[PDB]
Formats: sequence, C-alpha cells, structure tokens
Amino acid sequence: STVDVVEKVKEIVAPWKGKQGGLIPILQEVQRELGYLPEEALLTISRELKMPKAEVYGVATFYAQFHLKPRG
Amino acid sequence: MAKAKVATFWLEACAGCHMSFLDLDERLIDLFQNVEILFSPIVDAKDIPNIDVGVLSGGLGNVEEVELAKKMRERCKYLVAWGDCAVFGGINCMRNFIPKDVVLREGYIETASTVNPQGIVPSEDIPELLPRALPIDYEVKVDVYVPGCPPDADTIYYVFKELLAGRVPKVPSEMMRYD
Amino acid sequence: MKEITLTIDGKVCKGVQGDTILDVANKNDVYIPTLCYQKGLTPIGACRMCVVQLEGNPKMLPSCTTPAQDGMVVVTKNEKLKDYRRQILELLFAGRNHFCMYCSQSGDCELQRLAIEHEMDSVRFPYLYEDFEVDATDPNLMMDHNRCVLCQRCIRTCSEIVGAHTLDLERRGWQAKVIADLGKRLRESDTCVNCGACAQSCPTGTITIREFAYRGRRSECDAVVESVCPLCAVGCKIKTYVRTGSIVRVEGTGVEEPDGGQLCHMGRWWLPESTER
Amino acid sequence: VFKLEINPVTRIEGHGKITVMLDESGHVRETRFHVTQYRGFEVFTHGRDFREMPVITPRICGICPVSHHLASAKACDEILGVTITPAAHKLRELMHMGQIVQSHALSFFHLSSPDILWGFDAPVKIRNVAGLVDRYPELAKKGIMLRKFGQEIIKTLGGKKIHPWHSIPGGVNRSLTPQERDAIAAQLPEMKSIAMEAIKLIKDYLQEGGEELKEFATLDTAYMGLVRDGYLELYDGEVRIKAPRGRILDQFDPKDYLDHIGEHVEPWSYLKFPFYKALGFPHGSYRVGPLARLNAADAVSTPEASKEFALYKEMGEDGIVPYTLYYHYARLIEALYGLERIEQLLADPDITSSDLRVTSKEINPEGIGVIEAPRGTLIHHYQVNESGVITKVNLIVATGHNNFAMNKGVEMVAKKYITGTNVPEGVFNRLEHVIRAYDPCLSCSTH
Ligand code: SF4
Ligand code: SF4
Ligand code: SF4
Ligand code: SF4
Ligand code: SF4
Ligand code: FCO
Ligand code: FES
Ligand code: 3NI
Repeated sequence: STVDVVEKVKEIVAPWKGKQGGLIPILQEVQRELGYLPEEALLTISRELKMPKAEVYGVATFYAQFHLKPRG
Repeated sequence: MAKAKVATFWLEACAGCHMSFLDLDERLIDLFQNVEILFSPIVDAKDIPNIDVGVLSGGLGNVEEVELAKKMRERCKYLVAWGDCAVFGGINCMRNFIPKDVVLREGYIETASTVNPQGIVPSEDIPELLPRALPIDYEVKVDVYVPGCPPDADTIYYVFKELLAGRVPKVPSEMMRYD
Repeated sequence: MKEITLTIDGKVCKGVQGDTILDVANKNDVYIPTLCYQKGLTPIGACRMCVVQLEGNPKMLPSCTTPAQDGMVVVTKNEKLKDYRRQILELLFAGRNHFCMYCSQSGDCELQRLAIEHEMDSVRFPYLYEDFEVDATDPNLMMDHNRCVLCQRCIRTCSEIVGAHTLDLERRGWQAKVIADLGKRLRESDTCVNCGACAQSCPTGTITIREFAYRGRRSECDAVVESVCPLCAVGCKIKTYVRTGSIVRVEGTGVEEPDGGQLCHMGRWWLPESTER
Repeated sequence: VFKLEINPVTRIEGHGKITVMLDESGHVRETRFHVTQYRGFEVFTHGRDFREMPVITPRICGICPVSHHLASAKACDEILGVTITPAAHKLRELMHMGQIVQSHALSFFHLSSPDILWGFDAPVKIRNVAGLVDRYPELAKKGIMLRKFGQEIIKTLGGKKIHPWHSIPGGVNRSLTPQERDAIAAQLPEMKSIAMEAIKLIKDYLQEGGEELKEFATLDTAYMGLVRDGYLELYDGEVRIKAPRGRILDQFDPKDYLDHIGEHVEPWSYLKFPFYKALGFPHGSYRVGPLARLNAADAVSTPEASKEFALYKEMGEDGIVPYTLYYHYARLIEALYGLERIEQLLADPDITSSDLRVTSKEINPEGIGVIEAPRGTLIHHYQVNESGVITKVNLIVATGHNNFAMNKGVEMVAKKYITGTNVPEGVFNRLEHVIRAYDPCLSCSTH
C-alpha cells in the first residue's frame, strides 16, 4: 500500500535525521525492503530530510543498483 | 571556349538555395559570361554531363536523390554543398525521430481533409523515402561546404569566383551563418 | 604578495594570487573560449573549451579552474587547441539535434558563436539521431533538450542563486538529462517560482521564455538601457533590451551582488509585457 | 507495351516526372504526372510550440516563403484570438505583394519565357535564361530587375530575401521609414513598364498562333479564388468557387473548409487531389491560380490593372477564360495589380506607424490561416493544446489543387501531339509546358 511505505520509510529515515550525510544508505535500505524505489518513498525521504526532490531523484537514478520501477 | 561547366541540382531542398543563387541579379548576367550552365534545375538538360564544378542542394531522403548525388559526384571534380540541408542535414532531419511508416501513414491517412477509406499510401512509380534523412556527406565526398538556410548571395558568388579562379575556398568566418 | 603577473598570448597581464587564469584573462581584455563559465557561479569544468597550455608543459589546463601563478606563460591559440576545440564543438553538434534554422536563440547562442568562430562547416561524426523530450507544458518556459550542452548552469542557478532547487541531473552517462522534481514536467513541479533565472543562465536555446520568442534576441536589438525594477522594494538592477519601441528582454545585472541577477516573475515578464498594452 | 518518361521535368520547381504509357500500335492511352518528393511538415511539427511555426513552415518552399509565413501568422493569430492592428494588416499585405511580384516575375521570365519567345521547337542548349540574356538581354535584365524589386521589398520588411521573419503571432515586427518608403516608391514606374512590356509580349504571342493555342490543354473546370465583397483580394477575403460557366457555387468563409474540401490520395504521386466535397472526385476538382482568380473575382481595385482586366474578361464567355496557356497572361495581370497595390499602401501614413502588436494571453485549440499564394489558395490549420503545443497540422497548398488539371492537360497534349514512337524533343517540351503554364511549386504541394 502507498500508505504503508510512508510510515515504513519514516522509520528508516528516523535514525538519520540531522546527521549531515547518509542518503545513499537510506536509499539502499529502502531498496532492500521494497526491491525498488517508488515515487512515494522518494517524496517522503525528501520531505523528512528536507532535501530537494531534484537531489534525491538525481542520486537515485545515478547508480545502477537502484530502480525507479517495480522489478521483475 | 574557355567557359566553365557548372552544373547544379537540388535533392531534398525547398528551392531556397537555388533562389538565393538566382538573386545574384547583375552578378548573374556578368557571371553567365564566364560560366556555361549544363544540367541544372533552370536548364533543359536531362542527364549530367562531364563538368568542372558540381553543386548540390538539399539532403538525402529518397532513393533517387542518392543516385543523383552519386552521378554528380562521379561527373565533377569540385563539389559544392549548398545550405544546411546538404551540409548539416537541415530541417529534413526533423523526421529522423519518427519512423518512415508513421510519417507516411499520418501524413496520408490521419490528416484531416483526407478521404481514403482504403488506406492508400503513395507506393508506386515514385522513389521510396529513406529511413533517415542525411546530409550529402554520407554518400559523396564534398569539397566546399556553404552552410546556411539559405546561404547569402555574396557567399555563393564568393565561392564561385574562388573556384573559377583555381582555388578551393573555405567560407570565411565573418560571412558564415547557420541561420 | 597578492599581486602576480602572467603572460597570456605574449601580452603581460596583472592579477591577484587567488584567481584563476580565466579571471586574469578577462580582467584585462584577453579572450578565451567559454561555454560552461558564468560570472557569479563557482567554476564547473564541463565544456573543456577553455583549455590552455604553457610553454614546456605539454599538458592542457582548464583556464577557468586552474589558479594563476606568477611566471607562467599562457598560450590560448595554436593548431592543437583549435583542433581540439573544433572536435568538442563537433561532438556537441553530432550528439544532440541542433536545428539553427528555427532556434529562438539562432543569433545569440554561445554554442553557435563558438562554432562559427572556429569555422565549423561539418561535424565529422555519424550524427546520432536520438529522441529527446521537448517540454512545453509550462505556458511560460520551454525546455527543448535537443539543444543541451549539459553545462549545468541551470542547475547551479536554481540552487545557489534562487534556492528553489527544481533542477538536477537524471541518469548518468550519455543519458544525462536536466529534470524537474522527480522527473516531472516543469508544470507539475511545485518547487518552481517561475523566475526565469534558468533562461538567463542557459547559453544555448534549451530553456527559453516562450512569449518573446524570436524577438528577444540580444543580437538584433536597437538599444540597451540599464535601470531599476519599480514593482517592489528590493529594486533589482535590470538590462532592458529595446527593439522597435518595445521591451523584448529584461536581464538581471548584478551577478556580483547577493541577488545574483535573478529577477522575479514580475520583473522579467510584466515589464516586457507592459510595453505592448 | 512500353513507356516514355520525361523525368525530371525541368524549369519547374520541385521533383516531377511525366510518364506516358504507349500501347502496342504506338498510341497514347494513359499519362501521369508524379511528384517524387516528400518531407513531412504535417508530421514532424508535432510537439513544437505554435510560435515556432511561422519559422518552420517557410522552409516548405523558397519561392513563396512569405505566403507560408503569413498563413502561419494568421493561424497563430486565431490561436491567440487577436484581431491585428490596421498597420500590421497593411505591412503583411505589402510583404505579400512583394512575394507575388517576385514569384510571378520568376515564373514568367526565368522559367517559361524561352518557350514563349523561341517556341517549343528551339534547341535545348539555348532554351534557358542563359540563352535569353545572350540573345534578348534587355528582357532578361528587365525580369531580373522586377524580381529584385519584389525581393528587396521582402528584405527591407523581413530582414532576408528567402525565409524572412516579419510576422509574429499578434501582429508585425517592423515598420517602414520615410527614406526606404520613398526609395521603394521611386522604383514603381519602370516596374509597371516592365509588366506592360511582358503583357504586350504575351498578348502578341497568344494572338499570333491564335486558336491552336486555345485548345492546348484546355479543360472546363471550376475556379477557386479569394474575394472581398466583389473584388480580387490576395490577403483576406472569402473563398469562392465558380462553376465552369460563371455561376458561383459555395462561396464560403475560409475557416469552414473541412466542410467543403477533401483530399483524395492516389498511389502514384506524393501529391493529393483536393476537391469540392459535394461533387466528389474527380468531378469536384477545380483550378486555382491567376486564371482561376481573375475568373472568380468580379472586379479589381486598381486603375491600370482594371483597364487590362476588362480586356482579359472579353476573351472568354461569362467572364471566364478556360484556356490553360492564358495563365501566363493572367499571371502578369496579377503582377501589375501587385505593383499598383503597393502604390496604394506606400501612400498610407500608417505604413510608417508604430502600433503593430496586439499581444494577448489566451490559447484557443484551433487556428486556420487562408491566404492567396501566387499559384492559388494556401490553407494552414493548426490544432494545439492548452499549453500551446502543436497537436495536429494540416496544410493544403496551391499547386496541389491544380494537380488534376495538370494531369488532364498532359494527357490531352500526349494523345494530341505524340504520333507514335521516335518522339522528338519538341513533343516532350509541350508535355512539360502544360505543367509550366500552372508554374507549380512541387515543394509546396508535397509539404
Ligand atoms: S537549407 Fe534551408 S533554404 Fe537550403 S534547401 Fe534546406 S530548407 Fe531550403
Ligand atoms: S541552441 Fe544554438 S547551436 Fe543549438 S540549434 Fe539553437 S542556435 Fe543552433
Ligand atoms: S523558473 Fe526559476 S525556479 Fe523555475 S526552474 Fe527556472 S530558475 Fe528555477
Ligand atoms: S538547459 Fe541550458 S544551462 Fe541547463 S545544462 Fe542544458 S545547456 Fe546548460
Ligand atoms: S525584479 Fe522582482 S524582486 Fe527584483 S525589484 Fe523587481 S519586483 Fe522586486
Ligand atoms: N505559389 C506557391 Fe507556394 C504554392 N503552391 C504557396 O503558397
Ligand atoms: S569553460 Fe573552462 S572548463 Fe568549462
Ligand atoms: Ni511554392
């Protein structure tokens, strides 16, 4: 559910608020627990870390390990 | 008897470059006294003769233009590309992002004011469109490039005077324009 | 010392120990080709057109990011550098789809001027005919990615000067692209203030103000007058361009002040829209 | 059993190919005129902003770029829902008159005059503008000067001679100044004299070989034109179709063209066949161009062109001249008209005006621009979305209307002058002159 991922990634970004770094590990752990990075996950990561959406989408699509669509 | 043998043609042009050749108004009259014009879009010769300066305009979109460019290349020693359509590919290359089938179909079936419930596309007695429109430097070997859309009259006249004087010219940077 | 001296093109130039070579060159008059350099933004180093070499050292150094050091001789024009710069321009033209015939910036584009100054009359490369998106969803700004040099001066202007970090780079490699928030079109992005600082920063004709297309070319103006924006209290300095009794373009002078030349939607949309009432 | 191909037809604009199919006994049974180029301006313009169209569409042809410029300007004007300042109207009409003058001068002097002066049986190497300036130098320089006048008007208004830029969506970019206005106005006498000289030449040519030149590719069809209240208009007006005998059939408003005109597609040509829908194909097909214009229009608005319009009207019945080779004559009349029209525009103190733009903030989903290009009627039709992005484009250009007339004329001269095989290069030249009378812009047709 698109509402489950909201709180579920809230609990993954919790240990990282206000620590000056560690965004690619956040994305790594959202990839581990979802297999892909949905748009809702990225929007909530941006709203919690108060990092712009352009930055999180740029770093999410920079690496080949991540995926923006559900994988087979 | 000491006249040159300029021979010109257009492949996939809009006639713009030949009309910019035709606006050398008095320069045209004083150039005809130094150039005899064999096969050309404004003369009635049907086949290309052995020439000295061959001039091509437009790109390559059909299977006829490729063969005509190859003929003009074999029949001349100095080839001159006129316009961005021959030098860069030009506005024709705007259709290189849509497949040929979709171009012909949406241009002859899907347009308004078109009535053909059969679904005919023009496919007989006429050359077939290439999959991609390309510049002339894909099938021939160009000697002088004249970029523009269309090139100015002064540039065409400069290239003519330089080639009929015996030197292969390069369009100077103060008169080069891509329009 | 804080007072160094170099020799660019044989001409002796003065400067300060902290600047780069391009700054010492621009400080006197000296010319160096640049495409990704913008006064007021931290040097990026992407186009590699500002390359320059010293006597003795065969290496090539980017004049915009390498610091100046007293005693070095700088050579800006020779056969090698002309060849390399022409190859870079031909790569840029063969990679993307540049149609100068109908470009809105077809007489004031930095790439086109650099191509004409280097006597580019062929691309020498197989002309990759790739399909790039043209984003005209926003009624005011248009982003035609067929004309992108990927200089990132739009991503640096919406980040350090504006703050509305709406632009960034999508997938790496040759598939690099300038996107809005989360890959959306500019009209779907909510973090945009419609300031047009990106249109002023773009050197090519990718980002373009739509309603003044083909009229707001700085090359075909009649007069340039600098004044102040009356609409609000900030009072931003402007660079009004006049053509046939009409304001065709308002650009923000002040790329040295903290504003950075970014004007508000009003300053660069209402003021040229006011002269046609 | 076999075939004759004149391809490529010369001294016309574009790529054409006439094919005659002879039977076993050596007689003509079928003849076609194929257009062999296509680029896809209706297709590759999707996704572009509409303000980009007045610059892309002139690249359809370099003989009439001002016509496509102005039609695209009108279409974008109706997309913006703006009704342009009287000054912009007059400047657009001045540029259109310059284009008419230059196109008719080119199509009479540089492309068809050898067959008018030397005949259809002249040698091949001398039948061109080079041989013309060699033997008739005064006439060649006269035509050159007339085309120079037209294209210098186009240049002073729009910056360049070919593919100019003057007309923005909403109005016009530049205005004339007294200096250049008087510089243009002081050149009109010799241009009128050149037009009258050409009119004399063509009238004596047609009266010399009087009646045989009246059966040359003559077929009774309908005539389409643009008209004001009753007057010949080239910029604005209503579309009027006249039956082959004078009766007006479906005079309508340009924007209602999808209800009256349809294009039939044939497999052997990239050119379509527009026709009046209520009569179908190939019965609803009509003619466009100078002849059809002067047949559909009832009067003209300039003195020295009316004095010749009367002489033209008293050549055929019902105020209708169906003869194909009279096109040339009609064409010159238009050129004359154009010159005189300029003399009325330059005398209006709103040509040097300053109110030239009507900018608005409104995007309507449809815009139709219909004008009178030198060879006939030109219709642009743009369909955009709310963002101003082009969704659909439809073009119907002048020579495309004249395709059926060209085919029928070519077939007539084919089974009138081709006796058998061993066809000399004087019968092929007539098979090309039936095309050259309409003076086709084959790049406009297959946009
Ligand atoms: S470059 Fe321009 S003027 Fe020349 S043929 Fe192509 S479209 Fe026509
Ligand atoms: S951005 Fe510059 S180089 Fe590219 S098409 Fe436009 S004018 Fe030409
Ligand atoms: S309009 Fe302003 S906020 Fe929007 S992308 Fe451009 S610079 Fe950034
Ligand atoms: S849009 Fe313009 S400023 Fe941004 S990267 Fe592309 S060329 Fe550079
Ligand atoms: S440009 Fe905008 S912010 Fe600057 S002074 Fe004018 S109204 Fe104020
Ligand atoms: N003449 C012409 Fe071109 C055509 N047909 C236009 O408009
Ligand atoms: S301009 Fe010096 S590296 Fe980009
Ligand atoms: Ni035409």
